[PDB]
Amino acid sequence: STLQKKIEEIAAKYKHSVVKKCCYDGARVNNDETCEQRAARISLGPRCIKAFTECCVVASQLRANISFK
Repeated sequence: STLQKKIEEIAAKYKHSVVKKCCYDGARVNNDETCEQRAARISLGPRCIKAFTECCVVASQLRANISFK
């Protein structure tokens, strides 16, 4: 367990943490604007932008395809 391995572990935790935040931010309902419009106002990294956009797009499809067995 080198120092390299411990830092790579922390770095991966940071990225996963960022993605998780950006995703659920995009997953929030926003009826006024499209996902592309909302993500255009994000000045953060491309990692955050992709997480935001994908979750925003997917969240919208899930909300429109919700049913009851």
